[PDB]
Amino acid sequence: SITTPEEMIEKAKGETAYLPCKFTLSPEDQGPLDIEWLISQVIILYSGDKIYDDYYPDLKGRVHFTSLKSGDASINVTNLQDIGTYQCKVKKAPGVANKKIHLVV
Amino acid sequence: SITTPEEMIEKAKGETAYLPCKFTLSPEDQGPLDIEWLISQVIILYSGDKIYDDYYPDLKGRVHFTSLKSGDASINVTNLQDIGTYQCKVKKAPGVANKKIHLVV
Amino acid sequence: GAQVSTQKTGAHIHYTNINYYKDAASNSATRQDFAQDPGKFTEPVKDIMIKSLPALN
Amino acid sequence: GAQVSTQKTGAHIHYTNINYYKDAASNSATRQDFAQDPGKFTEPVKDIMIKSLPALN
Amino acid sequence: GYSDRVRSITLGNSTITTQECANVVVGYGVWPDYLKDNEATAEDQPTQPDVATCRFYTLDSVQWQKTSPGWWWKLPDALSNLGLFGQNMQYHYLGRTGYTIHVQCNASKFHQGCLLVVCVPEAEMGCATLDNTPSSAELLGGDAAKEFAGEPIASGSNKLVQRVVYNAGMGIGVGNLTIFPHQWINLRTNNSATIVMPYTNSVPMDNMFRHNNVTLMVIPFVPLDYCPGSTTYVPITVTIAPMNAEYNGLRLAGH
Amino acid sequence: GYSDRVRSITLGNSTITTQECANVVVGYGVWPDYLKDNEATAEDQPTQPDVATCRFYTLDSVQWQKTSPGWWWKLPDALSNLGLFGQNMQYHYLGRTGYTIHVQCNASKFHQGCLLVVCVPEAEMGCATLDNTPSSAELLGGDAAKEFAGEPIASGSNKLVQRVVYNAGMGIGVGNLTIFPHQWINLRTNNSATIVMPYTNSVPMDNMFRHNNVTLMVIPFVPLDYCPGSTTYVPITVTIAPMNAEYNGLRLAGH
Amino acid sequence: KVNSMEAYQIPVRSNEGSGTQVFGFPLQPGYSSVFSRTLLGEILNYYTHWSGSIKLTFM
Amino acid sequence: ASDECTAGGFITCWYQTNIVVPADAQSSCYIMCFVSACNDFSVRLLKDTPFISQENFF
Amino acid sequence: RVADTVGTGPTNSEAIPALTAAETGHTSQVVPGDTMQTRHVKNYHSRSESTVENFLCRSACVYFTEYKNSGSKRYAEWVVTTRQAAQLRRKLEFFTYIRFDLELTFVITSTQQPSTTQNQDAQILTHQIMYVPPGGPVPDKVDSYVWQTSTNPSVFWTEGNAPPRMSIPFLSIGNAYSNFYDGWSDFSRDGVYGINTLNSMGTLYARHVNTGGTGPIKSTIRIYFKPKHVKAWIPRPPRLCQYEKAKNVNFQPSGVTTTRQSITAMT
Amino acid sequence: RVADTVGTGPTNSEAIPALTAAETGHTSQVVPGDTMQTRHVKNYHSRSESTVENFLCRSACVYFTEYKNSGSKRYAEWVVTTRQAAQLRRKLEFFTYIRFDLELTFVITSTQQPSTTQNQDAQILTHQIMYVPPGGPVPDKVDSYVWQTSTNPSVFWTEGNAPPRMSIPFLSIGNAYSNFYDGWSDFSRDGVYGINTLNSMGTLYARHVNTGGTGPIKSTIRIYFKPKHVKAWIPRPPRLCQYEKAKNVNFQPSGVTTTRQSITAMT
Repeated sequence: SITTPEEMIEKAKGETAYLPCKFTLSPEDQGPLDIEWLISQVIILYSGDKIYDDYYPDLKGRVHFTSLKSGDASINVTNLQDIGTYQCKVKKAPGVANKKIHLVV
Repeated sequence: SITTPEEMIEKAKGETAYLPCKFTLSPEDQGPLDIEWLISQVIILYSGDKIYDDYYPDLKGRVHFTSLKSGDASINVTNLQDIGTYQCKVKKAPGVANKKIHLVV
Repeated sequence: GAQVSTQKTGAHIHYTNINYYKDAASNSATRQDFAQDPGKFTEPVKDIMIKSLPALN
Repeated sequence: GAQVSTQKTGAHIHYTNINYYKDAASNSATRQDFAQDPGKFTEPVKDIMIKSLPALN
Repeated sequence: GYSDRVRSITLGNSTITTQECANVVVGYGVWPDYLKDNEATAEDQPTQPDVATCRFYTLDSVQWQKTSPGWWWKLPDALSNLGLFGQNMQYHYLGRTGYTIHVQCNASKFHQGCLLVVCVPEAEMGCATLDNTPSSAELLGGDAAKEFAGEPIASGSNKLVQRVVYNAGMGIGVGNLTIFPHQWINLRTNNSATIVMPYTNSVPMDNMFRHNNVTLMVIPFVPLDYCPGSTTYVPITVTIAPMNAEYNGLRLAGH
Repeated sequence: GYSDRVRSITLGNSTITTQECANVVVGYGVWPDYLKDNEATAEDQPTQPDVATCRFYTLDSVQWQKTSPGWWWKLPDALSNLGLFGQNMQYHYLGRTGYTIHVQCNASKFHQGCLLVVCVPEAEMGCATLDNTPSSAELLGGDAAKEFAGEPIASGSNKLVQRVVYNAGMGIGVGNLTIFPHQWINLRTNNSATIVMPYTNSVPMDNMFRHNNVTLMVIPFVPLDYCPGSTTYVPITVTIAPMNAEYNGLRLAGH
Repeated sequence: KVNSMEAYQIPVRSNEGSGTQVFGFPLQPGYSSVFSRTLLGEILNYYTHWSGSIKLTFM
Repeated sequence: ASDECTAGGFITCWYQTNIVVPADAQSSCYIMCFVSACNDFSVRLLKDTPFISQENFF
Repeated sequence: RVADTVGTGPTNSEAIPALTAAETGHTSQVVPGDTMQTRHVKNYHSRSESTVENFLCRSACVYFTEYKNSGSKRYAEWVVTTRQAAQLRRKLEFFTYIRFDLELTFVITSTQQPSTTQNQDAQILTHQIMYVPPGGPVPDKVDSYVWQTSTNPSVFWTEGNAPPRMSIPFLSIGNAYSNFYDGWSDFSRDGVYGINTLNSMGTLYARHVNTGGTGPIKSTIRIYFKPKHVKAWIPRPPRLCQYEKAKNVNFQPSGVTTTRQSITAMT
Repeated sequence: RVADTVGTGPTNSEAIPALTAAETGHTSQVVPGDTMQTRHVKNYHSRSESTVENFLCRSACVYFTEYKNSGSKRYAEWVVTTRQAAQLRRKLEFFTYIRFDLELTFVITSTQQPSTTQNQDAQILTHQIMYVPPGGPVPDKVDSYVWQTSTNPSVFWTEGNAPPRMSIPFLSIGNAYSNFYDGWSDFSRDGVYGINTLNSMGTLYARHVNTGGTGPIKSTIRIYFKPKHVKAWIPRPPRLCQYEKAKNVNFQPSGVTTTRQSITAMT
């Protein structure tokens, strides 16, 4: 469902990194939208139509949704140092898809 | 089955409070009639065609049926002080209905 | 005493039904009843209103 | 309303089929359909090419 | 010549005349008729006044303010106290009757608005508190407007009926009500609306006091709007005429 | 019943509906038709979309101020950049097409005014300076009003087209224009005017970019007048639908 | 406005302009909220496949 | 339900001209919209509706 | 089978099919060709699965109750009523009056309750489902004389067999089940008001014929109702607000419809 | 029945049947007698088992999922799709378009999970298989209102009975299931690309009606698909490389064919 699930985004230190997690929903998918972001552990959560900082010390106040249930769950991490694999797991009861982004610098 | 199951009867101290528990029986209902009154615990009981004081200290000799199996189970509490929710539970084997009355003053 | 009727097939076949129980309230569901008449609810006006002609003359 | 058809036997017999369900999507598999036409995929050329005659004159 | 707008309905000893009107809606396509013997269940000889009861009764007018949410009339209850239709209803046990609802609301060319004149069968309504049902005189009104209220009715230990207009008191979409025989009173073109309602009940006859088969609901979808200088008190008056009244079971009066 | 005013024109995939309209004027009495073979001169097989091009195109609305002298639209140029009619016009060399002009301008009963909706064939216009001719984009307008100006255009070393309304830019009496198929929009009775124009050219087909056969001119003979309190912005919107498009000479796009 | 009779009315007014959009909604009789609780749309929500025309009647 | 493959389309309304009114008359009119299915409407594949909900029996 | 479209060419005439008067209450019968050009398409689609019978013929659970084989709740007593559930209830409400036969199917499931009794080797469970018609004697204990079965229709089902299925003919004193009743049982208009007053379809009793074993076992019985031979009258708008009670239509005021961003938004 | 050979004697003529032109794309229709002498042999062999229907009518498991009766995974949710398996998927791919009815059969198997709870005397297990059509409400917990079953087709099967088998009619908005789709769902051409975009056949939910007993039991449900009444269009070359994903045709480059020793080797 998620566009381009394997991605390698390399960006220099100092500018915001845009991490896309655009997803398309099947007709069979009629479930609460749970969007969770992981780093290698939970950076942000979206359940019950609200956004959760999740008290992540490395990335607190630097991570926010760029856009939502419309189909966009991208994140613009600001003021990078952060190097790791960022996993975005949009969740639906029939199928749950995940996207892994490798971030460099 | 019981008429107006949720009720809020406010009455000044000193006069008898009439607490109605009028009920209508379905054709499917062919069971012994058990009428029990509760306060917030058992004030009166009606089983086997007899009335029970139930030794309730707060309301002994001040509580009596105003009318019976005809369809009336009202109570005229006399000489109020008693503030609470009075629950009347007429009982039938297919369905048992309960009525809650909030009493004030 | 078997009743033979056409099966529901696609567009562009027979099946045999025998009523076992004599009660007649045990018969299988009568699904094959494709009859409709929208006049009762749609177009319920007393006087006919030709669509081509102006409605309120 | 029973349909009687020949059973698949060797070379060198009947069986009876009755459609119970009226839906018609529940019918047994239609295996006995031995029809073929290779012209669609084999020999798809617009102009006929007689094998005995030379192909490219 | 001919004109579709003009129409004159005569019943009993009282007739009505509407210069601008939209085509009459004949219920579900069945003009009301007397109980045929193929489906009768009361063996008593029914009395049929046919003039005394089948006449145009004019109820009480109600004001259509720019803040008026809606109104509902239980048709049997509305006529319970008017004329012989009321007297014979009080006496007889069983009662079967068709209805000829007619709602009048005339406004000048510069007014604007829109009503939904729809008669709903079995309008079972819901009380503000979920556990108890509404009491009579709250659900029912004798020649009374029984107006809807836009604000959700506060839910306490009471028997106030939900007057929420956007639900019509039946917990259903008010827009979806159109399924029932309905005629609109768009002030710009038609000042009157008439629905002929057949007798719609599951049993051949029912006591009118015991149960109200149909309820006329007037719900203004578009609020009345006028510029200063126009008449500010435009009323809505409802004239309901019974048809083919048939009554059985003569008993002593009362209920 | 019947009514002359109401009319509905359907073409392609877009239809128009006018509650009050005057009878359609069918050009010079010849409904547009495809090029008959008795008079064809292009040997190429013509493409005829017949739905893609024959549909109602709605141009840009223009305000009818009490000071507005008039407007003119070169029909071929007006649709040069709208949809396939524009695309196929850009590609093909030769182009033959009939027209179904329709001008809408609705006003309340208290407004007054009068337009002359007339399509003029070969509207050759004159420049302010006698020696030179007007330039393109001054004479022509793409979905543009190209408004007339009441004052005589100052004549200098320029290419401004004479917009003098009392001459219509052709040095002819504006009143005498009536000879061309014309329909009036008198606000008091008809809010719409429709002229079906046949293909009027001396040659069987002509390049639409090279030459504009017909030009719709809207000239308000009686100015709009309204008392304070009425709507002050009443627009004039023109919906021109091509008919029987026939194109030859497929080439690379451009001009 | 979904909590009042204002949900059904579509507002129009005399504005000094033309071509201004009055409203707009996707053709999804089942999923679109505009159509979801309408009698056609709600009955459609009891099915999965739909096909045919729609008579949008503007009064 | 929603699907990129079977997007139904877009329905919209515009002002062809302007809603002109005379004086002493309101300039803010309202328009109501109705929906219906033509005589070529079909449905298939019955499913339970997603609008109703329940926690325990009533 | 659904009606098909008819071809149309360009038109220009006084007759207007689109312009109409919705005040009359007649939904315009306008085909696609009226307001555009359309080709002749033969529609082979059939309105077969939208039939009232096909619409409401699906088996749908109405109520599940649980009775233990040893303890306080030896037997389960449920008054028959389709209002307890939500999906089937909402399906039926679409029609003010409805006349349908019933095909009750019972899905019974047992469960060894946690305990401490050892050597739990229970024999196969046997269950009895008894329908008491209204006005009939009703059991008070799991072993009263009523359970013996005199004339009431009861089914005995040993566990592990195919689920019991008994058909019920239309059971109503009136000429049709009334989904909505705007009336009181009492002429005085004082008392219960609603569907409950006129609809009594009897009571259902489920018990363990044999205790089964040493250890306590809890038996869940699920009751499925499938309307058949259905005839429906007077269609009504579907219930917009969530149900709150089984005996009444009382509701909580809810938004006409889920909101969107703006009046021009496409989501 | 297959065509037979016709006798031929020695020949010497200008006509050449062997020499042809494969550039045209016409596979030469050369019988054995054309390039040699052959006898008249009546071939009674029949191409009966090579029929498309006989080729794809075998029941073939597509997906097996396991749900416990107590713990985190109380119920199993699998989106319907024939791409999960390999053998049946490869069989279907041979044809670009295919139109077949389905006969789903479920093989459910239970297993007493190792634990420490004593006196494990579990009663017979009962299972429910529910098909949620696309756009339908989907269960979140094992006991949500969705499990009650309103209109969705569900089958209740007690363990030890013959495996449940419900037939499915052709379910596709188009005129045939598309095995391959060279297209995007989005007009913009940005998003998911492939068969997954156009094929949605709903979701399948399996749960334990009754917990069964004190001890934990894990239930494995295997889903079998058998195409019936199959019609196939546009034959395509079989998938040479091993499948790597279910939602896409992505593959790992593989040798055209297993190699041999030399160009003259006979192994």
